[PDB]
Amino acid sequence: MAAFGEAAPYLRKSEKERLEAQTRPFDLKKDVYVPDDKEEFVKAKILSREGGKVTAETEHGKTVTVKEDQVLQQNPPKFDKIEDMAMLTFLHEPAVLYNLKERYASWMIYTYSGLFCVTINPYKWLPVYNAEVVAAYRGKKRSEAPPHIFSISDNAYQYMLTDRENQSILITGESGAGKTVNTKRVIQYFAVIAALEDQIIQANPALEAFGNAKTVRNDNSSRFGKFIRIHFGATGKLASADIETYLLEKSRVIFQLKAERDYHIFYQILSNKKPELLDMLLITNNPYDYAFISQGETTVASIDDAEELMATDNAFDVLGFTSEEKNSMYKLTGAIMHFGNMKFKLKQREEQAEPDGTEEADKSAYLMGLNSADLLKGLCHPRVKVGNEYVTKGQNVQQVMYATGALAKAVYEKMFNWMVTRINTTLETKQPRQYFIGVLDIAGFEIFDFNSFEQLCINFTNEKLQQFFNHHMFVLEQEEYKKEGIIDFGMDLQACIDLIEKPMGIMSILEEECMFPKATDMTFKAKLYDNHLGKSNNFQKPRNIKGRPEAHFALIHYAGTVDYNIIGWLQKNKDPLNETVVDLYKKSSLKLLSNLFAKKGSSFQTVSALHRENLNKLMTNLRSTHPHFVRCIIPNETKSPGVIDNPLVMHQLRCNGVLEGIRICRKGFPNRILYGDFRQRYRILNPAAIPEGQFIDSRKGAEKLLGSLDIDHNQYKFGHTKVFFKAGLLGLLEEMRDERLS
Repeated sequence: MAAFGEAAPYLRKSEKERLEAQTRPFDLKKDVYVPDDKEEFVKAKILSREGGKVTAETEHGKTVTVKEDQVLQQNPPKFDKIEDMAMLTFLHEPAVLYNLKERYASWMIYTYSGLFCVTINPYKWLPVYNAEVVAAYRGKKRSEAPPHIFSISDNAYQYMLTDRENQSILITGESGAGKTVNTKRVIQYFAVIAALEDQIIQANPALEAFGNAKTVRNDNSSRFGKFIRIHFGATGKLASADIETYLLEKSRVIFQLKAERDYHIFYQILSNKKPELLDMLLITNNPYDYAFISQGETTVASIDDAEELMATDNAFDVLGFTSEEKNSMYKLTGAIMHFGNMKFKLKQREEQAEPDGTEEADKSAYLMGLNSADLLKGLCHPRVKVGNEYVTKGQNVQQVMYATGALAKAVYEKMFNWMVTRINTTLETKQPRQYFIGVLDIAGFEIFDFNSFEQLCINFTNEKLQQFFNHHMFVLEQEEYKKEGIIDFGMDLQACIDLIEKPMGIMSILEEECMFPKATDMTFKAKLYDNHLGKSNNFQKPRNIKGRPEAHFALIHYAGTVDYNIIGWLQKNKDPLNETVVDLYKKSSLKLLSNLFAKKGSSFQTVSALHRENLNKLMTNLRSTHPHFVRCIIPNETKSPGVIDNPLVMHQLRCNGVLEGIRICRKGFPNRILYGDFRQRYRILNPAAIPEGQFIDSRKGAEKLLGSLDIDHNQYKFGHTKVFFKAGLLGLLEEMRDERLS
């Protein structure tokens, strides 16, 4: 209830709408949720029952009969527009969809979903998210207060003060869904409860240009992860902040799908916004011309390349660095551009690929600062150290193309991590930094028609994050159930990670598949079918519906059956770091001298391997903290009023992992009702001859109730402070109460 503190009347939701919503006529014995084909879930009344086929009639109008297995049970109106979706007793997937769109009808932005804080995105002015309601959530807990990320930010600040532990906040959401507004909203609150906002808001647009590419859904789709630690003092005083970004996608730099784009910086220099870079970097003004920028899409609607450069020259004109590095970063990007155009023609009667067309790598060697001939000799003949004395190997045209892609993706990710440290030099102030309450952002677990290894690099990452959620829910639910005296849920996800992380798993089979002499992608699919078809329950053959182009294997993740396309994984998996060219990178007079300054994988380290190590390092960074999840979704394509398209919310219900934490709590008892709360409301179900009165102790006052409800012992579990019930009983507490209220 959001009175007492000057907040908006919808966030109250009491004495005007809730007390009349707890009595509206919705006969659940004749009202169900029917599955639509377009909305996919919508409320319907039923005229009469027939058994398996029920004659449904929805609010939009169809008199057809629908199978009983297709329709689902409908939530009561007393739990319609439910506040905490763990308190609801009929917790279907339309129990989040329909409740989210009708809480959107009252424009309830935030919503408790158990540990999740689900956030729809309407667009208006918000009186609630400013100072006088910071006064209405300072110290206010989860249960009594209405939903708010200043409330869970003050819970993270609360256990930050009390538990003496690094608290963390893992925002899951995509760009364009107000994600910059979401992160600004998170970091706005810590300065208020303190007694570098403009550096975060200034630091973001160049970050958006170096690391936020285009997937099919999002025209500024996130690829990497953010991790903004707002460092504190000893007793909760805001000290500083640092960022350390994870999982910048290498294959995104090199290999671009035609419905996808690269990172924006190359397109900015290809834009004619600044001509001095075009004279400076020897660029032919054309994205179609370059081999890196022609495998994908040149440009799409709703984005402008000169606006992207307008972001980067604003962030580059003023920040902590000097003016020469503004030239240097562009030197490295246009230095990446001239790599791939080199032919590397095979010698006659040999295998060693000699560049004879040496005009474009000459332009590269002018752009970097490397020598012209030494770069070509180093790419052509990599010299390695054996025992004491160096020997050279040859190469063929294929391995030198993987070298000239691998050095580019490596120098781009190390340049971007370097830039994260350079922004970190600005963002860090000399206050004593202790016990961060840092907030991570990451790309969403995204399911396209072209799930590739790029998509696997998103999917297994968010898979492991969801694995941290399942254990983290299980320890808390275990804590309340051991307080009350009443298989792990992470195992429900573990098998999929068992299919992906463990050796003789799909990432491992993809890694070792490269090592063979003549192993193509068809041989790789033949090997996956050899090792896992029927051997593991997750792995299954891909059904193709509705004319997908091609699907090669399917993994039933927590979002369900997700196909994949093998073709081209062996080319994009490789990262052979050519060592002598890294030596020439050290020798060149540029930033790179500072950038690129039992062994493992000198010639065979793959994108899957560094994904595995960076994800494990993010995990051991995250297992040392304490999470507080935030979800954030876009309404539809238009920044719009209430025209929310239910396929998008039903898809991001499963892609954010919200429906998982919805269904994990259902396997225990989610119906968490207090004894006197069971007597003030549901003693009406089957009372004695005397009304309530408060003359029996509420544990025995509910034992008097359950001793006459005709409910068996296996349905409920009795405790000490509360009593719990299985999902599917607090609608049974009203079907006979409406017989009492008939």
